[PDB]
Amino acid sequence: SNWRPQLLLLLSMQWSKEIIDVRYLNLLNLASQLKAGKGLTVVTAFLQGDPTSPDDKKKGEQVKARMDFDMNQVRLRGFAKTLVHSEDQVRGSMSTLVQSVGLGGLKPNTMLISWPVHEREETEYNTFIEKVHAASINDMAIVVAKGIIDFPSAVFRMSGMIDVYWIVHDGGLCLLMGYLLKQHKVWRGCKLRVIGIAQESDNNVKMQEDLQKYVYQLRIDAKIMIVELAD
Amino acid sequence: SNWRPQLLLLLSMQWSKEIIDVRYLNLLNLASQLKAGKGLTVVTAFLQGDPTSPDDKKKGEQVKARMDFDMNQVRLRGFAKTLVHSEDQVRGSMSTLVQSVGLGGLKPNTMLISWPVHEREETEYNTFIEKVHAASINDMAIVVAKGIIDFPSAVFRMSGMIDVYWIVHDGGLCLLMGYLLKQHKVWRGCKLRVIGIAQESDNNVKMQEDLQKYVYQLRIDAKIMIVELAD
Amino acid sequence: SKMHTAVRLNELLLQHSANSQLILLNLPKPPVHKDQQALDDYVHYLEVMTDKLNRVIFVRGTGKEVIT
Amino acid sequence: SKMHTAVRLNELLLQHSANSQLILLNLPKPPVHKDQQALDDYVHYLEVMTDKLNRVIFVRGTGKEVIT
Repeated sequence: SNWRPQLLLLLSMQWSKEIIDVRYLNLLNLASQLKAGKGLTVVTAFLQGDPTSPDDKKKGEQVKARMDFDMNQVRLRGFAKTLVHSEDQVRGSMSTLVQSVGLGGLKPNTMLISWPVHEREETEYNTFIEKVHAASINDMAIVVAKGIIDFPSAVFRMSGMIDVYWIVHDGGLCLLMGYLLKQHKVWRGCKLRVIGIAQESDNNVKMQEDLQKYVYQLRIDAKIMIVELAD
Repeated sequence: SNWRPQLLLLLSMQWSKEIIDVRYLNLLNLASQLKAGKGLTVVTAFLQGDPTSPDDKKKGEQVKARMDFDMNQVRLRGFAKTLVHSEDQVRGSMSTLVQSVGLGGLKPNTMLISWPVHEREETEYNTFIEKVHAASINDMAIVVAKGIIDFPSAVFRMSGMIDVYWIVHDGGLCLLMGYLLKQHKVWRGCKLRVIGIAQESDNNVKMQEDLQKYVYQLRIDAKIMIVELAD
Repeated sequence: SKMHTAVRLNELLLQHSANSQLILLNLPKPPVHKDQQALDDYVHYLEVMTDKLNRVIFVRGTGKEVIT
Repeated sequence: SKMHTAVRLNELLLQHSANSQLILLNLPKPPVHKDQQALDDYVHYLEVMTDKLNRVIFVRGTGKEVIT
């Protein structure tokens, strides 16, 4: 197996020639830190417009050309594509893209998206859960970055803790992601810590032992700590 | 250049486990005759359903498994994919598929579709022109088979004429398609004929000479015949 | 008129190719802005032009294909 | 109650990880049938759970990934 994330990014923000969106750049930075110059990441942007219009196709190529440049700046190897869709067709456009990506090539196995930007008002969220469902029904993991505006770019060298919270079932996936991040220089100065949350039935001692052995099986250097849920 | 068609088929008919649609099989046969065992053709079927539903995903895999089998039976090398879309999202789903096909691989340069099945009533046609627009805005040629129910399968050996009608501008593309078909055993016994349609200003003699030289430049064996439009 | 043209073309196609196994023709540029009437008339023009022909392939290139 | 759980988890996360550079957590299974209320409550539960944490990554696998 030796499963590693083959990333598909889905971007659904507005594009303007006057600004560059930092949340978007920071999501590319996070992808690049996960991949450490390896693999082929697909980055797709969804652009509202007329999908038969020459003007909107020209806009989509400009946005693709910006994505190619930005991916190269952050050393994220892969491909960029801009999809044009009608306003009322965004749902089918996003779902069909996740279905159709990788035809005749390596298929992504992990979707990377950002947490919705604005607070719930009574759309941006309706898109979000659509993306979550699309990942799972297409056999993809999903990774959601929350607080991406504050995530570090390549000029930073983080130190301190990366905490993975482990619960009754889960899997080793969270742990792997932390480990991959720690391989990049941005996070290399961080210590990795696995925090197990114990139920009222589990005894803290044997949960510590189990996670210690499991982490050792994964060949990941991490400190194990057990915390009790109830109070 | 040496341009040859790298095909994308779009199928939008209903699927049932009780019947096999002959128009669909005949479109695969036509693709296979154009490709003569070469290239990588993408065949996509659009299936109305819930794109987050496990049951509908299972249906889409069964339809994909049937397409893989049928493509192998007609010796059409390539890939099959089934897209699930909501009823009201078919337009974005089809447009997004044509935009997203070939990511990180060879991109199709020719779309192959069938003429709409039912007579105009006052949909099936609204899908059709959408497909035509999608081909051209994505820099694809489009090939539309009309009468596909009567097109031959591999058991037939056609003889007689394949006629290409050439008009004032056009290009050599029609002619190439006829030539490729004549390379397959199904059409090998046919003679290829180019019929030029002359305007009231063009003289028939010099149009014959021009087409004869052009056909010779293409290295295609075809008989040239000039017909006058007016009467 | 477009019908005059489609009908005359049908006359020619049948005169020279009624017994041909396959006819290939240019596909005209489709209509714009998805006017529902302009669609029905686009389809009708092509159906009239190809009336009684059993096997027809319409082709439209990008114009950028270089065959040679 | 779901709020009790989200609030208690927020208490733990802040107690042990308020000063951590990055926290990774499981993403719970999203709601079904796109009920508009069930969506707002799914998002709210996660916002309460992660209140005051600056950098959080939620992960949900297929369960079929084999890391070893």
